[PDB]
Amino acid sequence: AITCTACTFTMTDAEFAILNEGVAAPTIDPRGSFAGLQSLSGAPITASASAGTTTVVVAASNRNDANIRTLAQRLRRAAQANRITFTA
Amino acid sequence: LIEDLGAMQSSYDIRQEYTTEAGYALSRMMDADILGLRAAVKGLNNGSEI
Amino acid sequence: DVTGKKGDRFHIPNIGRASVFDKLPETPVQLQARQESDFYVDIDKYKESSF
Amino acid sequence: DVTGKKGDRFHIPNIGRASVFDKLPETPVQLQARQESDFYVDIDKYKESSF
Amino acid sequence: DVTGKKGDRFHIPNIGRASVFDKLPETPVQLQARQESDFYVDIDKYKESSF
Amino acid sequence: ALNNTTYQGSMRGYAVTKSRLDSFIPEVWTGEVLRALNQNFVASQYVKTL
Repeated sequence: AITCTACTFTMTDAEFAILNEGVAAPTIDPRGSFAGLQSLSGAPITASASAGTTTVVVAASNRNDANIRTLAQRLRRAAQANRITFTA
Repeated sequence: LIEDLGAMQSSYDIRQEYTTEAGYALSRMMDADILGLRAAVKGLNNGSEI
Repeated sequence: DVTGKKGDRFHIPNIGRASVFDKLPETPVQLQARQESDFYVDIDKYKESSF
Repeated sequence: DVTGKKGDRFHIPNIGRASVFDKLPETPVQLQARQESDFYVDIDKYKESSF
Repeated sequence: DVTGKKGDRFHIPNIGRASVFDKLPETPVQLQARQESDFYVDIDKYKESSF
Repeated sequence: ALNNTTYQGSMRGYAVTKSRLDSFIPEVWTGEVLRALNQNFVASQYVKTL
């Protein structure tokens, strides 16, 4: 009965566009770093924009350990490759 | 185009997979273009459509 | 079989499908890159029968 | 064919099926033992026709 | 030196300090187990000088 | 039954289980790849090829 209730990451629009291959918040570019997550029910990763801030979360029924680990790994790799700071 | 960094860090032969997939995609494109002539057959209007 | 392999999780990357584009005169080719997924399998069942 | 045998009861033990249990951390294996029943058959019919 | 090694991240497990007990007569030994951390180092700097 | 609690046991302390060896158990990339299924490509054989 172990569940993950929140896996949320916060970014700015510029950095998200850098890591989404220049595509804006609402959709996920297939060539970007947010594509390839395993889909248990629909889109595993969703992104929203508000006041210049982009929120990237794992979907409600896709929050298994593998998706969380892959998202964290891809965020770290993209930040290091693109000289972005992954603050704790 | 395959970067040197990803090629040396990866434990797989990225170039071979990409080359094989490129060949497969080209064959698929040839056959899809051949099968797209059904539209031309439909456009003849000589009674070849059922 | 992974008898003797040191590890509990095993990964097998997925291979996608490439694109085909028209080659126009005096225009460079278009390079494709795909973000691939992976498959993972764990060692999670350890069963015993003893007497 | 017990024409050459001497007893009146004949016993055949039954064997059940073993169980499979998950081996949990820091827990000893569960030892399994079954108290089995036996199938016994008698020589109880002695029939005759006389004239 | 991981020039002949593949992967971006490299792991080095940490080893803790063990305890020494007295081994009293007619008393079994105390078994010890520790949850150890790990040290991860990433390959992240790619520098170039061209002419 | 082996449920008598009047005898002295021989296990004390903690055991080194595979949940305490988390930092020591790695993830393995065996070198095998999962490739998508190939389609049947028969279209250039039923046309007049020059």
